[PDB]
Amino acid sequence: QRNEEKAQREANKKIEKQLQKDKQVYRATHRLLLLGAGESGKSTIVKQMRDIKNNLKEAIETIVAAMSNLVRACYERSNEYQLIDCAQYFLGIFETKFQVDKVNFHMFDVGDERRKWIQCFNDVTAIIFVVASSSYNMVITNRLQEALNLFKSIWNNRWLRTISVILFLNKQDLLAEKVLAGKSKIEDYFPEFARYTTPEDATPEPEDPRVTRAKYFIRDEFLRISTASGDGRHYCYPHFTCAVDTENIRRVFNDCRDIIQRMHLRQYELL
Amino acid sequence: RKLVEQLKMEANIDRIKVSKAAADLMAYCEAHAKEDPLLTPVPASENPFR
Amino acid sequence: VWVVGMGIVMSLIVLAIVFGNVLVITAIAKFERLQTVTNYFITSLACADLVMGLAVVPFGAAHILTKTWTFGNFWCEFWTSIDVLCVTASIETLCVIAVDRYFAITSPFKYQSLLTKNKARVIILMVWIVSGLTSFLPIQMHWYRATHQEAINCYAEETCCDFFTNQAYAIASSIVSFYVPLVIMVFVYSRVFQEAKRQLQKIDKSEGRFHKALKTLGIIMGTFTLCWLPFFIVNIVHVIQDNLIRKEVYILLNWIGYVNSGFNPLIYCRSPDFRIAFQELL
Amino acid sequence: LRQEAEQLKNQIRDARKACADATLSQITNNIDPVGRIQMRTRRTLRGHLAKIYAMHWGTDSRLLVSASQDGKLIIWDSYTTNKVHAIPLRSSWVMTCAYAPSGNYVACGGLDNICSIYNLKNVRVSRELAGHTGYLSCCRFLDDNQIVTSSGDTTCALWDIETGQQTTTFTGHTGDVMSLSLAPDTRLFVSGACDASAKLWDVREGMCRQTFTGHESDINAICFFPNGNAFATGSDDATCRLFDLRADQELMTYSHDNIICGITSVSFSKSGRLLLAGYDDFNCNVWDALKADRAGVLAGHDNRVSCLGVTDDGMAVATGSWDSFLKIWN
Ligand SMILES: CN[C@@H]1CCc2c(ccc(O)c2O)[C@H]1O
Repeated sequence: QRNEEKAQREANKKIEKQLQKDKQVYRATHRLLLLGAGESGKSTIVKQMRDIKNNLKEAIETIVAAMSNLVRACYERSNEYQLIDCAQYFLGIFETKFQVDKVNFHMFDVGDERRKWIQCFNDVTAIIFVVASSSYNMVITNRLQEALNLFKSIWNNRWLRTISVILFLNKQDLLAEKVLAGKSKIEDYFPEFARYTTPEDATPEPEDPRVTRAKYFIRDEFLRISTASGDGRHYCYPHFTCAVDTENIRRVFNDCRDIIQRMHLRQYELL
Repeated sequence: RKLVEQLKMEANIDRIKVSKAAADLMAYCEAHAKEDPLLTPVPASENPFR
Repeated sequence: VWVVGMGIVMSLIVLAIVFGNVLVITAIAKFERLQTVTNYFITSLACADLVMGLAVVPFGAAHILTKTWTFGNFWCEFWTSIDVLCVTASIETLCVIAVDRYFAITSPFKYQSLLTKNKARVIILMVWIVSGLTSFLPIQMHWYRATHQEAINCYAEETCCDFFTNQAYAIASSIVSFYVPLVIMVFVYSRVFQEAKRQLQKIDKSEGRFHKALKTLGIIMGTFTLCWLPFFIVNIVHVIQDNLIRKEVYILLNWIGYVNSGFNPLIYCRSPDFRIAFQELL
Repeated sequence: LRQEAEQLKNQIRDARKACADATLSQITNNIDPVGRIQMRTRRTLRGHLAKIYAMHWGTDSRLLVSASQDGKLIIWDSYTTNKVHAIPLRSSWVMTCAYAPSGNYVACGGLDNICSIYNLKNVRVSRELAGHTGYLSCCRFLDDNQIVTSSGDTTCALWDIETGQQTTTFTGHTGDVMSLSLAPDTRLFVSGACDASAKLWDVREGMCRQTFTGHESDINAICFFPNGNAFATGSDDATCRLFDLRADQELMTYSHDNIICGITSVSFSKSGRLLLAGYDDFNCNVWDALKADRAGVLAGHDNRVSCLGVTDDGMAVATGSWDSFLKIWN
């Protein structure tokens, strides 16, 4: 039947035109994955990059239940405890689409231990790994050590052999507060800090020397895993973002631009 | 807990020796080998893809 | 017994150019994993190199060795047109590849939207059309023919086909073929080197305490410049001053420019994917 | 406490060892080898944007459906290299797709926990099955209204499309379920989890009848022998194993010292003589089910393969790799 063939050809042509438009749209927009420990304040960066009262009260109930499991008199004792809980100061994949100037971006927010879905993400330009820099003292192996192990697992992946990592360190104010207080010193949990010293080249913000030493020690510990592996198609860009920093979006834009530039420069045998 | 009960339930299952199962599977494979376009190439004229 | 060695060398050069261009073209065409917007430009360069090596190199060798153009007067004009077209297409395709690299590095986000398969096809069609306009048109309708008493008899004669052109065409055609691509590619590679140096400085500043670009850019620019620039400066000079330039120097420089075409594939197809394709093919 | 379970497991292992009398290779060593097999790419299906994660042949052995990370679920007519329907997807990520034996419905679910089916007879969703936790791995159609889906929470579930709720739930896997296969009689189905354990379930009863844990790495593929009494599992480890249901233990192991990559899909032939298994090394291998000897290597894919499929008529086998291009291999 010639009519059936003609109809099938017309449908094929229409679908091909729609597919070409969709391919142009897909190539226009980049993709980023946001991986976090859950207690690393990944939501703060998500808000920074881009019923309610009952939910906030519900979170207080979880803290209240955790405090009892571990009221005003006992409230002070609960804060000193080290356990998985929400913030005490106040009391399902997600897709975020944002457009930096004249460019299209799209964020991936995954909602465990096996992480067998990591191989699915291979076309993303970068992985926005978010880790709390003030989580060294809290223990479950310390949470910071667990985050470092997860970063090592992601970095040394056969499937993710050409995906870079954008690294964020929230709770900088919290890190400074814990370092300056002196309780739970870095040397107590990280023996290398006693031998560690401030790097000769550094740009610290007008901050106490101890805070700078701690922050740079954490940054170097994270960067050692990245530098140990083979060079090329892998680069980590540490950042020291605060709890409230509106410049994070420009930082990730610059990091993605550098990722594309360095991929193209490693290609053509230039870099 | 319930794993013990699950294993106890799964234990009471009749078993067929490997020789009989292998012989039956080989007999099936030999019997149905004729109608296997992958095993025996099909004629080009009768091949739908060519 | 001295011409035979030159003939053997010319035959070897022609065979090498043909084999390299054919291998590059068949590697680009056969495997779909190698098809890319820039790889279309590489394919155009390889096709131009193949046409040049299969058309002008053996005929040029026959002209040089026998010192007599056996074929007719009309066919020699066609051969000269083919030569000019091939050279212009090759040089302008090198310029286009450099521009593609500049737009891929300097403007990364806009590079994907700027270049597409249709855009690459349009660019290749435009560059081949401009090469044809520069080569075939001024030759077939005899604008390039000289006006002085010299070589007018050569035009009339059938055996003689030595190149003799006006002071005008020898400058404009030379500019269009080489000088504009030279300036464009120099600016491109300066910008690319600056970007690479900036990136290396950033790597040193960030991941410190734990010259490839210069070498590769040197290879890419130096091969082209050393193999073509002297020929085109001689092209300008002999028209400006006919006393200095002899025929042998002209032919030698032109053939160095020719063998640049055979040198090109081994410097523009060094990617590991191309090596894997070559290994699989043979 | 756990001592009773350990004793039961030891007794099960002893019973399985006692049942084994002669190995499969010991009996099949006298059969003629299948011989060298050369398969050419009958057709190539291009134009698909991103890496394919799964595909499923039609019950008519002609049409097929493929899905990628681009969010496009495009239905292909394999005979004429023509795409009939292109279905945009609400969720960008798709880990599996299914084609109903009736052919009227096409299932498509992925990293989003919600599974959705489409009514082909434009295209629109019928009932987005959302009563699930975790991502999906593979889905199949028992009928036009009952669909069984895998899980990322180690809970294979059965669905009633009209009701929209889980009719029954299957539990017992330590790790996430990565693939499953259905029987010709649709009475029972098996599922290979990430805990290196393959379990056979009874659809009516809702409890695992047996459990096979001979592997060492995560199991990524499972399919039935055409007989229905034997299923072969392809694990992340290079070994591909063939199990039995009446013998209740492993029968054969397919492995070579040259291959060290993983396996992403396993599918039998029409007669079951050839076990076609994909690999992460950009190539698909063809094994002999009985003699356990490789009988050819299929290639032509730039990236790793992810899915396989053999038509009900057995005319040809299809492969969809990460290179965003399917291939039909008669
Ligand atoms: C006889 N050989 C020709 C003469 C002039 C000429 C060549 C190449 C490119 C040009 O733009 C030219 O003007 C040479 O190949």
